[PDB]
Amino acid sequence: ENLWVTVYYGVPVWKDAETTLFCASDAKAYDTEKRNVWATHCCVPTDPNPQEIVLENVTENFNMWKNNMVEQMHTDIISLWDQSLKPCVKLTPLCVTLNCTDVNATNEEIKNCSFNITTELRDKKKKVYALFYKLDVVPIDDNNSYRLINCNTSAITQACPKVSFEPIPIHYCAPAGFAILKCNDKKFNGTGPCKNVSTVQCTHGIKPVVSTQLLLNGSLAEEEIIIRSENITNNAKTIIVQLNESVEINCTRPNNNTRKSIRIGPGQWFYATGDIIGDIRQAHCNISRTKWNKTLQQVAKKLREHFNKTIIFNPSSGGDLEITTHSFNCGGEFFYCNTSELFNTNNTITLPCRIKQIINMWQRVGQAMYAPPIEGKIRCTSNITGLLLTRDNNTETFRPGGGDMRDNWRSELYKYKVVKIEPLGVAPTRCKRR
Amino acid sequence: FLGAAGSTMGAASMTLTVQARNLLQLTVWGIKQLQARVLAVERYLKDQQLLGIWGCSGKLICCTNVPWNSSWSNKSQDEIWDNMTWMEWDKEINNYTDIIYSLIEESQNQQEKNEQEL
Amino acid sequence: FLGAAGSTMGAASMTLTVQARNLLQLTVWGIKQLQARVLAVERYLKDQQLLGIWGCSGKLICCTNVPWNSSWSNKSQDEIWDNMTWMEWDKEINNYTDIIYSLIEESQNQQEKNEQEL
Amino acid sequence: FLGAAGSTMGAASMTLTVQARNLLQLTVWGIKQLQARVLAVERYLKDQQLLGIWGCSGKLICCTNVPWNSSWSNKSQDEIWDNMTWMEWDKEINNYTDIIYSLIEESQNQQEKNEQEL
Ligand SMILES: *[C@@H]1O[C@H](CO)[C@@H](O[C@@H]2O[C@H](CO)[C@@H](O[C@@H]3O[C@H](CO[C@H]4O[C@H](CO[C@H]5O[C@H](CO)[C@@H](O)[C@H](O)[C@@H]5O)[C@@H](O)[C@H](O)[C@@H]4O)[C@@H](O)[C@H](O[C@H]4O[C@H](CO)[C@@H](O)[C@H](O)[C@@H]4O[C@H]4O[C@H](CO)[C@@H](O)[C@H](O)[C@@H]4O)[C@@H]3O)[C@H](O)[C@H]2NC(C)=O)[C@H](O)[C@H]1NC(C)=O
Ligand SMILES: *[C@@H]1O[C@H](CO)[C@@H](O[C@@H]2O[C@H](CO)[C@@H](O[C@@H]3O[C@H](CO[C@H]4O[C@H](CO)[C@@H](O)[C@H](O)[C@@H]4O)[C@@H](O)[C@H](O)[C@@H]3O)[C@H](O)[C@H]2NC(C)=O)[C@H](O)[C@H]1NC(C)=O
Ligand SMILES: *[C@@H]1O[C@H](CO)[C@@H](O[C@@H]2O[C@H](CO)[C@@H](O[C@@H]3O[C@H](CO)[C@@H](O)[C@H](O)[C@@H]3O)[C@H](O)[C@H]2NC(C)=O)[C@H](O)[C@H]1NC(C)=O
Ligand SMILES: *[C@@H]1O[C@H](CO)[C@@H](O[C@@H]2O[C@H](CO)[C@@H](O[C@@H]3O[C@H](CO)[C@@H](O)[C@H](O)[C@@H]3O)[C@H](O)[C@H]2NC(C)=O)[C@H](O)[C@H]1NC(C)=O
Ligand SMILES: *[C@@H]1O[C@H](CO)[C@@H](O[C@@H]2O[C@H](CO)[C@@H](O)[C@H](O)[C@H]2NC(C)=O)[C@H](O)[C@H]1NC(C)=O
Ligand SMILES: *[C@@H]1O[C@H](CO)[C@@H](O[C@@H]2O[C@H](CO)[C@@H](O)[C@H](O)[C@H]2NC(C)=O)[C@H](O)[C@H]1NC(C)=O
Ligand SMILES: *[C@@H]1O[C@H](CO)[C@@H](O[C@@H]2O[C@H](CO)[C@@H](O)[C@H](O)[C@H]2NC(C)=O)[C@H](O)[C@H]1NC(C)=O
Ligand SMILES: *[C@@H]1O[C@H](CO)[C@@H](O[C@@H]2O[C@H](CO)[C@@H](O)[C@H](O)[C@H]2NC(C)=O)[C@H](O)[C@H]1NC(C)=O
Ligand SMILES: *[C@@H]1O[C@H](CO)[C@@H](O[C@@H]2O[C@H](CO)[C@@H](O)[C@H](O)[C@H]2NC(C)=O)[C@H](O)[C@H]1NC(C)=O
Ligand SMILES: *[C@@H]1O[C@H](CO)[C@@H](O[C@@H]2O[C@H](CO)[C@@H](O)[C@H](O)[C@H]2NC(C)=O)[C@H](O)[C@H]1NC(C)=O
Ligand SMILES: *[C@@H]1O[C@H](CO)[C@@H](O[C@@H]2O[C@H](CO)[C@@H](O)[C@H](O)[C@H]2NC(C)=O)[C@H](O)[C@H]1NC(C)=O
Ligand SMILES: *[C@@H]1O[C@H](CO)[C@@H](O[C@@H]2O[C@H](CO)[C@@H](O)[C@H](O)[C@H]2NC(C)=O)[C@H](O)[C@H]1NC(C)=O
Ligand SMILES: *[C@@H]1O[C@H](CO)[C@@H](O[C@@H]2O[C@H](CO)[C@@H](O)[C@H](O)[C@H]2NC(C)=O)[C@H](O)[C@H]1NC(C)=O
Ligand SMILES: *[C@@H]1O[C@H](CO)[C@@H](O[C@@H]2O[C@H](CO)[C@@H](O)[C@H](O)[C@H]2NC(C)=O)[C@H](O)[C@H]1NC(C)=O
Ligand SMILES: *[C@@H]1O[C@H](CO)[C@@H](O)[C@H](O)[C@H]1NC(C)=O
Ligand SMILES: *[C@@H]1O[C@H](CO)[C@@H](O)[C@H](O)[C@H]1NC(C)=O
Ligand SMILES: *[C@@H]1O[C@H](CO)[C@@H](O)[C@H](O)[C@H]1NC(C)=O
Ligand SMILES: *[C@@H]1O[C@H](CO)[C@@H](O)[C@H](O)[C@H]1NC(C)=O
Ligand SMILES: *[C@@H]1O[C@H](CO)[C@@H](O)[C@H](O)[C@H]1NC(C)=O
Repeated sequence: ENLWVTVYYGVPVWKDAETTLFCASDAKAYDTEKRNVWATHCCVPTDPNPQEIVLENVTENFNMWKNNMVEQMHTDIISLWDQSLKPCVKLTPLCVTLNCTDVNATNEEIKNCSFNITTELRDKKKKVYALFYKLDVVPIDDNNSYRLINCNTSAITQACPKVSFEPIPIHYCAPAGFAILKCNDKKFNGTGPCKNVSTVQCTHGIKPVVSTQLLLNGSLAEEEIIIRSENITNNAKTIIVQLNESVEINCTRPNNNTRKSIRIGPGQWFYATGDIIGDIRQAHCNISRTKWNKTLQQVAKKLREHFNKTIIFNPSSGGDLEITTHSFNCGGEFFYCNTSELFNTNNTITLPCRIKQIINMWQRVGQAMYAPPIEGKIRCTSNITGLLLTRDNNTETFRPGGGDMRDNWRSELYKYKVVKIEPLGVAPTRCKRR
Repeated sequence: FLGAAGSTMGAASMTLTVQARNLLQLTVWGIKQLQARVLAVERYLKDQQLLGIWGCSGKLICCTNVPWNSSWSNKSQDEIWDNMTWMEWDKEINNYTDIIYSLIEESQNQQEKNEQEL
Repeated sequence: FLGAAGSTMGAASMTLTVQARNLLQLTVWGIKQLQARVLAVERYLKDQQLLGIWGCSGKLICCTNVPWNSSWSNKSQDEIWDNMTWMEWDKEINNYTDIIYSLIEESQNQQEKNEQEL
Repeated sequence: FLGAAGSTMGAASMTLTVQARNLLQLTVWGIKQLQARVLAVERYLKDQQLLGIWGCSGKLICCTNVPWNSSWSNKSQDEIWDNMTWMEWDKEINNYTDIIYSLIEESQNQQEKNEQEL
């Protein structure tokens, strides 16, 4: 029992920690001409053969709701968008009274407007035309006098015409002294001890896909639909449902669009929607009815395990398109699709969609962005991998959620935790210094 | 790395070398990365300084003076170095770090260096 | 500094103190300089950490265990420390550095610390 | 900290632990603070490097070779370690620091390490 203090260094223990993770990208497939916003060309390539180490006999407690990786990812995404939009041309010179008539959507939603704009020499103005979607144009008068929708609240910035916003899976890696732990429990919900925990050099890549009511292009649950909620009895919480099978969604912009490049100053270019070629058609999304119903039958079945009540689904209740519709980006275009036929035979469900160009991202009102037109037609294929639901008796009512973008990454980052290494400690020995 | 995290503290001593070894644009993103480099260095040095003052600078395992208390641990060495793991040990002895470090740092540095000069 | 760079490796062992000693606005220009300072520190520390794990922390010349291979060198020590220079030596053993370092880090850290506690 | 700053140099040898121990947004305010942290690290390391080259890395008090000059000090150890304080001592030996450091670095480094290999 002649036990003396021994100092140990390199002791394999850790504590929960909040630190800064760094960007890593496995793909270096893209060049520097494509200019993807996530192609930072500042961040390190990943290790093509990363090492995952299983920690036997450990029981790490995970918590997706208090996870700080979600907030960090959120902040960095906002930052990258502002950094890439900042240097481009402002559209504040277009905040003028618009003279508008309808396009020949004749025998609706596209307006043909004229402007008086400043040319490179300040004493001269030119009369120009552009087409606009109704959602971006607000009547001023009872006469045909309109304004751009956000000129009465803030500046509008044009998105850079050469910057791509197509998601690239981004890996989040820890700095030296830190480690990322992950849970490998197939039935694991948002919180609790994980009996199978491994340590990784870093996370897999997560694509920064933006969506609202439906979660697109994410990962799947391995065995069953897993429903994760911070507080399952609190109707105000978002319920995140991860599917164990994907559903394909086919979206398109059937019109052949054109682009008009308009000078609005000395190197200040504006990209206007040009003429419409061919038929005027409505944008839409295609979801197979049978896959949709099968999926929803299983979602209710699993939800019933928590409520023991009849479960029904209803359409979104109201509010701005950003909340009431399935808002997503595809190909650089911004779609707002109706989901009333989903949340409510053997055909395909066709959802009408609306398109708008002036976007207030992440509820930051006053930071409006103008999305320039894309020429030609748009074809999108995406995977529905999950749902965001909220709740409103012997029957429970679920409705599409969304709005808060944090939930979209929380749904992927639930598997990871950040801890820091604390290599020093002491224990008794029979060895003393002398 | 951490392969022995759930293992016997004694056995885990064979990983101390790896556990120690891997400790080492003008944008917001860029400054955050520079901050990360700096804090990693500062954390490293604080541990090295402490090993330094304790007289354990050249060691991963350092035997010092100061006996064990029953108020710190009442277990035999047979549980401690055979049946218990480092995470579990840390769970119990975490409340005594501010006692033990101070006891080593003053007493075993000052008494020892004075005798060495003399 | 580097006066003996083209000289005999043996003779150059007498210049190690200088070679070791000289290792130590909100603008773009300013951040580049700060970044450079941090990186210099990291390089210094990495070498010190490695000497530390090898048990060579207090030495410029450190004798360790692990014998030489014929694949590493087929020259006698008489050629090596008399006619060869450090640049020439580096040219020959450059492809065995990872090998030698691994051999030292594990074998000579574990055998020595385990026996010292015992 | 500095409690013995005005006291006897000998007595102050018991306070070296604390004196040695407490040495460790994208705005201009933020960069200045980061620069300050980097400097503190650099200063710390320069002192450690010097103790290292002198063979004093593990010590707060390090006895070396090189006798004292009458040109450096003409006082006995009885005044120096009993009546004088560290501030007063620094006032007298301030002009000899470069001399002493140079002598130690070359002589006591290279002669000693060469003899040890041999
Ligand atoms: C969920 O995941 C899914 C699955 O990944 C995502 O779905 C993908 O989304 C992609 C982006 O929306 C989409 O990619 C576009 O596809 C268009 C049509 O594809 C046909 O033609 C390509 C030709 O490929 C070859 O040429 C390109 C040119 O760069 C090369 O890059 C390739 O390597 C090849 O050499 C075929 O490969 C396809 O099989 C089809 O036949 C393309 O036209 C489009 O390219 C243009 O836009 C790019 C945007 O970055 C740009 O980089 C590229 O250079 C092109 O733009 C130039 O040319 C046009 C021509 O008018 C010009 O106007 C521009 O100014 C510029 O000069 C993309 O390649 C994927 O096809 C799609 N996958 C599927 C199965 O549909 C889904 O988006 C994601 N969902 C969510 C919500 O995130
Ligand atoms: C949206 O509308 C656009 C404008 O009409 C469409 O572009 C047109 O697409 C047709 C496809 O048949 C092209 O016709 C072919 O042209 C090539 C020769 O092209 C080259 O020479 C022409 C001369 O004007 C030049 O304009 C082109 O840029 C090329 O240099 C012929 O060899 C073929 O036989 C055939 O005639 C049109 O030329 C093309 N017009 C333009 C201005 O590009 C666009 O395809 C439509 N998009 C969709 C999705 O429907
Ligand atoms: C998705 O598309 C559906 C229809 O396909 C939209 O539902 C329709 O919404 C309008 C809202 O004005 C309803 O009109 C109102 O109906 C009530 C009925 O009493 C009437 O009193 C009001 O004066 C007004 O006419 C319309 O009836 C309703 N259609 C159906 C079949 O219910 C839905 O709003 C679209 N959602 C999104 C997010 O775009
Ligand atoms: C939506 O989810 C489905 C099901 O996971 C996806 O289908 C799968 O897509 C991957 C793409 O890498 C296929 O992997 C590769 O397929 C090629 C085919 O020649 C094969 O040679 C490669 O070795 C590799 O297996 C995978 O097989 C395919 N699964 C099935 C059952 O076809 C679909 O792509 C997803 N859609 C979206 C928009 O992400
Ligand atoms: C615990 O999690 C680990 C992953 O960390 C699982 O190990 C993987 O198992 C699959 C099975 O095919 C192998 O292909 C992988 O190569 C294994 N990965 C590693 C890192 O070894 C393990 O099977 C899980 N165990 C349980 C009980 O779920
Ligand atoms: C622009 O404003 C004018 C009137 O302020 C709109 O009406 C036109 O007025 C001129 C006056 O000479 C008539 O010759 C045109 O025939 C009128 N147009 C129509 C359709 O009656 C004009 O429509 C407005 N619209 C645009 C896009 O310029
Ligand atoms: C700004 O737009 C207005 C229309 O909204 C232009 O006013 C018309 O200009 C034409 C030019 O000959 C006149 O014939 C019309 O009578 C004007 N309308 C009215 C109601 O008087 C105005 O000229 C444009 N400014 C510039 C610089 O083009
Ligand atoms: C300036 O913007 C504010 C909103 O910040 C406008 O107020 C609301 O605008 C919406 C747009 O559809 C209307 O539906 C609301 O009814 C408006 N509020 C009220 C109380 O009527 C405001 O009207 C905008 N200014 C102008 C001149 O349109
Ligand atoms: C998944 O959710 C279930 C609850 O539906 C968790 O079970 C525990 O339930 C009791 C009931 O009193 C709570 O007090 C516990 O706090 C719940 N556990 C947790 C971690 O909160 C189940 O444990 C959850 N998943 C995991 C991985 O444990
Ligand atoms: C979900 O949250 C609600 C409240 O947000 C919890 O239930 C209520 O908690 C408040 C706290 O002051 C009490 O005053 C109420 O009386 C509680 N409600 C009831 C019916 O007792 C609820 O327990 C949480 N549920 C889960 C699963 O975490
Ligand atoms: C979405 O688009 C894809 C691609 O065309 C459709 O996949 C095709 O489906 C038909 C149906 O029998 C198959 O014969 C084709 O071979 C499939 N093509 C490919 C490339 O797999 C998919 O069915 C569409 N989804 C919807 C809802 O219409
Ligand atoms: C997790 O605990 C198990 C059980 O103690 C460890 O398995 C033992 O490993 C030793 C190694 O010499 C064997 O002698 C025992 O016979 C094994 N026990 C059984 C029941 O097979 C396992 O190695 C531990 N893993 C970690 C990381 O500690
Ligand atoms: C470059 O090489 C020459 C000879 O190859 C070195 O000169 C020798 O220096 C030693 C010093 O004791 C003398 O004993 C030899 O006699 C000299 N050799 C000749 C041929 O004169 C010279 O010092 C070397 N310089 C460096 C930096 O290595
Ligand atoms: C300042 O100087 C005074 C005396 O000059 C110090 O006081 C002495 O403290 C020792 C402590 O053992 C006593 O034995 C002496 O008798 C004291 N001297 C007198 C005259 O009382 C005092 O401690 C010094 N303070 C510092 C910081 O050096
Ligand atoms: C999960 O996917 C598998 C795939 O075969 C399927 O058999 C299983 O029934 C699915 N479970 C749910 C709840 O969708
Ligand atoms: C959709 O909602 C309408 C509301 O009247 C209802 O009549 C219809 O049956 C619903 N469709 C489905 C598939 O539930
Ligand atoms: C144990 O802690 C008590 C607390 O007062 C202390 O007095 C005693 O000396 C300690 N024993 C050891 C071995 O440190
Ligand atoms: C020399 O290389 C051979 C090749 O495998 C190796 O087996 C042997 O142990 C090496 N000797 C030394 C000193 O490393
Ligand atoms: C004292 O200074 C003289 C000046 O030349 C020097 O020669 C002598 O060696 C020095 N003594 C010591 C102890 O360095």
